[PDB]
Amino acid sequence: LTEEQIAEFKEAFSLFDKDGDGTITTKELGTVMRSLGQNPTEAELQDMINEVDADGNGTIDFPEFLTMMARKMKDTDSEEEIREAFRVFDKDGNGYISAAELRHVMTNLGEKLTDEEVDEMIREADIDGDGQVNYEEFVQMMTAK
Amino acid sequence: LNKYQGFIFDIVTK
Ligand SMILES: [Ca+2]
Ligand SMILES: [Ca+2]
Ligand SMILES: [Ca+2]
Ligand SMILES: [Ca+2]
Repeated sequence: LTEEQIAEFKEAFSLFDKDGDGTITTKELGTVMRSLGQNPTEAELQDMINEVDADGNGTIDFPEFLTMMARKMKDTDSEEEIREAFRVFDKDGNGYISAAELRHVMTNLGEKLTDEEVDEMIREADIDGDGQVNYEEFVQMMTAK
Repeated sequence: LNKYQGFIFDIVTK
Protein backbone atom coordinates (compact mmCIF):
# COMPACT_ATOMS: atom_id res chain seq x y z
CA LEU A 1 0.00 0.00 0.00
CA THR A 2 1.35 3.47 -0.97
CA GLU A 3 1.47 6.49 1.44
CA GLU A 4 -1.21 8.12 -0.71
CA GLN A 5 -3.51 5.07 -0.19
CA ILE A 6 -2.91 4.76 3.54
CA ALA A 7 -3.58 8.50 3.90
CA GLU A 8 -6.92 8.19 2.06
CA PHE A 9 -7.74 5.30 4.46
CA LYS A 10 -6.63 7.31 7.52
CA GLU A 11 -9.20 10.00 6.55
CA ALA A 12 -11.87 7.40 5.96
CA PHE A 13 -11.17 5.83 9.41
CA SER A 14 -11.25 9.24 11.14
CA LEU A 15 -14.68 9.94 9.86
CA PHE A 16 -16.05 6.86 11.70
CA ASP A 17 -13.71 6.98 14.72
CA LYS A 18 -15.56 10.05 16.10
CA ASP A 19 -13.52 10.34 19.34
CA GLY A 20 -10.16 9.57 17.90
CA ASP A 21 -9.37 6.73 20.32
CA GLY A 22 -8.16 4.42 17.46
CA THR A 23 -11.22 2.20 17.54
CA ILE A 24 -14.67 2.27 15.89
CA THR A 25 -17.57 0.97 17.97
CA THR A 26 -21.18 0.26 17.22
CA LYS A 27 -22.49 3.33 19.21
CA GLU A 28 -19.94 5.54 17.37
CA LEU A 29 -20.91 4.06 14.03
CA GLY A 30 -24.59 4.75 14.74
CA THR A 31 -23.99 8.37 15.97
CA VAL A 32 -21.89 9.15 12.96
CA MET A 33 -24.36 7.60 10.48
CA ARG A 34 -27.14 9.56 12.29
CA SER A 35 -25.06 12.76 12.27
CA LEU A 36 -25.29 11.95 8.45
CA GLY A 37 -28.93 10.52 8.03
CA GLN A 38 -28.71 6.73 7.59
CA ASN A 39 -30.98 5.61 10.62
CA PRO A 40 -29.82 1.93 10.82
CA THR A 41 -30.54 -0.65 13.52
CA GLU A 42 -28.35 -2.29 16.30
CA ALA A 43 -28.62 -5.44 14.09
CA GLU A 44 -27.19 -3.75 10.97
CA LEU A 45 -24.56 -2.02 13.16
CA GLN A 46 -23.43 -5.20 15.01
CA ASP A 47 -22.94 -6.91 11.60
CA MET A 48 -20.95 -4.12 9.98
CA ILE A 49 -18.60 -4.31 12.96
CA ASN A 50 -18.36 -8.14 12.98
CA GLU A 51 -17.63 -8.32 9.21
CA VAL A 52 -14.48 -6.28 9.86
CA ASP A 53 -13.38 -7.15 13.47
CA ALA A 54 -10.55 -9.75 12.70
CA ASP A 55 -9.49 -10.22 16.32
CA GLY A 56 -13.08 -10.46 17.69
CA ASN A 57 -12.37 -7.87 20.46
CA GLY A 58 -15.62 -6.02 19.66
CA THR A 59 -14.45 -2.87 17.82
CA ILE A 60 -12.64 -2.05 14.57
CA ASP A 61 -9.00 -0.72 14.79
CA PHE A 62 -7.00 0.88 12.03
CA PRO A 63 -5.05 -2.27 11.20
CA GLU A 64 -8.34 -4.13 10.63
CA PHE A 65 -9.91 -1.21 8.71
CA LEU A 66 -6.82 -1.11 6.48
CA THR A 67 -7.06 -4.84 5.73
CA MET A 68 -10.67 -4.37 4.69
CA MET A 69 -10.02 -1.31 2.50
CA ALA A 70 -6.99 -3.02 0.86
CA ARG A 71 -8.96 -6.14 0.05
CA LYS A 72 -11.82 -4.20 -1.53
CA MET A 73 -9.46 -2.02 -3.64
CA LYS A 74 -7.51 -5.13 -4.77
CA ASP A 75 -10.78 -7.03 -5.48
CA THR A 76 -12.14 -4.26 -7.66
CA ASP A 77 -8.80 -3.72 -9.44
CA SER A 78 -8.62 -7.46 -10.25
CA GLU A 79 -12.18 -7.54 -11.47
CA GLU A 80 -11.59 -4.55 -13.80
CA GLU A 81 -8.36 -6.06 -15.11
CA ILE A 82 -9.98 -9.43 -15.80
CA ARG A 83 -12.93 -7.77 -17.61
CA GLU A 84 -10.25 -5.88 -19.72
CA ALA A 85 -8.37 -9.12 -20.40
CA PHE A 86 -11.60 -10.73 -21.52
CA ARG A 87 -12.17 -7.97 -24.12
CA VAL A 88 -8.72 -8.68 -25.67
CA PHE A 89 -10.20 -12.11 -26.59
CA ASP A 90 -13.89 -11.48 -27.02
CA LYS A 91 -13.51 -9.47 -30.26
CA ASP A 92 -17.15 -8.79 -31.03
CA GLY A 93 -17.97 -8.13 -27.42
CA ASN A 94 -20.95 -10.53 -27.40
CA GLY A 95 -19.91 -12.09 -24.00
CA TYR A 96 -18.46 -15.38 -25.44
CA ILE A 97 -15.08 -16.20 -26.91
CA SER A 98 -15.58 -18.46 -29.91
CA ALA A 99 -12.96 -20.69 -31.45
CA ALA A 100 -12.93 -18.32 -34.45
CA GLU A 101 -12.37 -15.31 -32.27
CA LEU A 102 -9.58 -17.05 -30.31
CA ARG A 103 -7.81 -18.13 -33.48
CA HIS A 104 -7.81 -14.67 -35.04
CA VAL A 105 -6.71 -13.11 -31.70
CA MET A 106 -3.85 -15.61 -31.73
CA THR A 107 -2.84 -14.48 -35.20
CA ASN A 108 -3.11 -10.75 -34.30
CA LEU A 109 -0.95 -11.20 -31.17
CA GLY A 110 1.67 -13.00 -33.23
CA GLU A 111 1.11 -16.33 -31.40
CA LYS A 112 1.36 -19.68 -33.22
CA LEU A 113 -1.26 -22.30 -32.64
CA THR A 114 -2.68 -24.93 -34.94
CA ASP A 115 -6.46 -25.22 -35.14
CA GLU A 116 -6.54 -28.33 -32.90
CA GLU A 117 -4.53 -26.38 -30.31
CA VAL A 118 -7.04 -23.51 -30.55
CA ASP A 119 -9.73 -26.13 -29.83
CA GLU A 120 -7.77 -27.51 -26.82
CA MET A 121 -7.68 -23.99 -25.42
CA ILE A 122 -11.38 -23.53 -25.80
CA ARG A 123 -12.20 -27.00 -24.26
CA GLU A 124 -9.84 -26.29 -21.33
CA ALA A 125 -11.93 -23.37 -20.24
CA ASP A 126 -15.35 -24.52 -21.44
CA ILE A 127 -16.85 -25.70 -18.15
CA ASP A 128 -20.45 -25.89 -19.43
CA GLY A 129 -19.74 -27.57 -22.72
CA ASP A 130 -21.44 -25.02 -25.03
CA GLY A 131 -18.26 -24.82 -27.19
CA GLN A 132 -17.56 -21.22 -26.10
CA VAL A 133 -15.91 -19.40 -23.22
CA ASN A 134 -18.07 -16.98 -21.26
CA TYR A 135 -16.88 -14.58 -18.59
CA GLU A 136 -16.97 -16.77 -15.47
CA GLU A 137 -15.24 -19.56 -17.35
CA PHE A 138 -12.60 -17.03 -18.38
CA VAL A 139 -12.13 -15.84 -14.78
CA GLN A 140 -11.08 -19.33 -13.71
CA MET A 141 -8.43 -19.26 -16.41
CA MET A 142 -7.09 -15.90 -15.26
CA THR A 143 -7.35 -16.82 -11.57
CA ALA A 144 -5.31 -20.09 -11.97
CA LYS A 145 -2.40 -20.09 -9.43
CA LEU B 1 -28.75 8.35 -1.79
CA ASN B 2 -26.59 10.28 -4.19
CA LYS B 3 -23.09 9.04 -5.06
CA TYR B 4 -21.32 11.18 -2.52
CA GLN B 5 -23.36 9.66 0.26
CA GLY B 6 -23.08 6.27 -1.42
CA PHE B 7 -19.29 6.51 -1.47
CA ILE B 8 -19.26 7.26 2.30
CA PHE B 9 -21.76 4.63 3.33
CA ASP B 10 -20.00 1.92 1.25
CA ILE B 11 -16.75 2.37 3.24
CA VAL B 12 -18.48 0.26 5.95
CA THR B 13 -21.64 -1.24 4.22
CA LYS B 14 -19.45 -2.85 1.46
CA1 LIG C 1 -13.57 5.68 18.73
CA1 LIG D 1 -10.91 -5.68 16.59
CA1 LIG E 1 -17.45 -13.11 -29.05
CA1 LIG F 1 -18.86 -22.40 -22.17
